[PDB]
Amino acid sequence: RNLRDLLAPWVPDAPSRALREMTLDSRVAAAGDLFVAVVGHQADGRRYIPQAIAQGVAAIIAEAKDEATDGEIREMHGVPVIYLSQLNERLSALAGRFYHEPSDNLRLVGVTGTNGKTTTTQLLAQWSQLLGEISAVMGTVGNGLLGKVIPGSAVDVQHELAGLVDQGATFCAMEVSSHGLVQHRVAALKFAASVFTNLSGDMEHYEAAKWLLYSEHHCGQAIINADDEVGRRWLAKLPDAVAVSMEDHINPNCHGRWLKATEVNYHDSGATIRFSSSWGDGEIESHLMGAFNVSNLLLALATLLALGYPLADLLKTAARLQPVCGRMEVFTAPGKPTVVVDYAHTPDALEKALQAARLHCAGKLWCVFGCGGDRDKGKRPLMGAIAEEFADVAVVTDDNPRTEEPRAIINDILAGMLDAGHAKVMEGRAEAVTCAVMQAKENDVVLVAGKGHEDYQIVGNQRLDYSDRVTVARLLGVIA
Ligand SMILES: c1cc(-c2noc(C3CCCCC3)n2)ccn1
Repeated sequence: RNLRDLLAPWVPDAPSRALREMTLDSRVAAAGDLFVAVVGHQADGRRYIPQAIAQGVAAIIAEAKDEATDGEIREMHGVPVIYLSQLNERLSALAGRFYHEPSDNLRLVGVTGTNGKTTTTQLLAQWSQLLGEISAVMGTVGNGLLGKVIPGSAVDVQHELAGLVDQGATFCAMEVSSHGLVQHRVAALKFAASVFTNLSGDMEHYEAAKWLLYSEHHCGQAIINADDEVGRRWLAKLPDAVAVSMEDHINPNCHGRWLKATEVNYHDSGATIRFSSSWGDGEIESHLMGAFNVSNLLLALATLLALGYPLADLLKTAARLQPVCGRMEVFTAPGKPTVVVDYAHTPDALEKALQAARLHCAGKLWCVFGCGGDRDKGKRPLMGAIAEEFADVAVVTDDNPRTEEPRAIINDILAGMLDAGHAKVMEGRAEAVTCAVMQAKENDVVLVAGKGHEDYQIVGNQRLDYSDRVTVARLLGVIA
């Protein structure tokens, strides 16, 4: 790592200087480091150049705006200070070159959209690893090789992807936030593929701004959900993009690449997905629950087919795809009710989780849930009303009551129902889960909402050992 080589594409006469790490933060800038002095909202890092220098950085690259000409080389206290115009726009490319272009040294798939990025990225990482990749994720749950995810600037993005390349990753599925894209945080990444899940003359400006942004990126293969109105508008303008549909939105007149679910059977342990595609037809046994997870899986499949992974190998490994832990996570047992563990802890998330569960439910849908104590009370009646409408049996119990009188929380929930008398109340969460699971019929579905992956019940100040997954697994005669 050398200032001269680093800047060779832009500043021909930059001085030779060994460089350790690249940092935007003058406070951690250490001996031998490259300090990058950027102007943001309020903040001007050029202010902290003297401090960086005094802490012994080998060199500084700085915003040229109002101070200098693009590629102007100064020298302060023996330290080279090189000025660049539009540093925020160019920071991805600078960090890419610094970290040896990590997106050129693995297959990077970007996933964008309002919902399904976490699931779609986890399915991409899992499926590619089943076919022999060493796969990683970068996103909301964190960064890391599959199974070792550790819970943000253009520099941090390149540095983290370099770290994954260093650990042997050959494939990375990356959640791309709308805000990340607009702030040029992935501006110089070589995406092998770009996946659109869904969105939500204003619409004219919004679209113009996004089209310009994406015209500037290396998107690779575009994989677009054609069931989304905005998805279709972009497929209209991208003849090489892959159309993915589970609601009959493939227009065969276009002769583009396509993949569509022809029929879906939502059953007690998953979904049987029959599909047709320009690669061939097939049937997948998904162990994931709900319509949105069919969409997410079909997007992962279309992407991997577009990248050249053979259909027969993808079909052969589909049954090993797993849910995101505690996200619509199914537990089934010989002649026991189907039980789904989901983290849903808001009115909207509860409604979606119940609507998803219902598709798989031939009998009665049960909803076991509560609301957190010493937190906003507003959601309590709203989650009551949702459980009453979208389930057949509401079991209201405790969920981290903390210092709040547990029954007061249950009262607030019941107050949102038309017929509170129809709700089952049971305190002890473990007892309420047992009550549902032991009373439910064989073709009933019990949704245990609010905790998902969390392994604790906060009663008072005590963080007690408790897992919904473990309680459910133990009651069904299976292993969490
Ligand atoms: C050339 C290419 C592009 C482009 N390619 O794909 C995308 C998006 C599609 C949805 C998935 C996210 C990327 N935009 C835009 C303008 N000019």
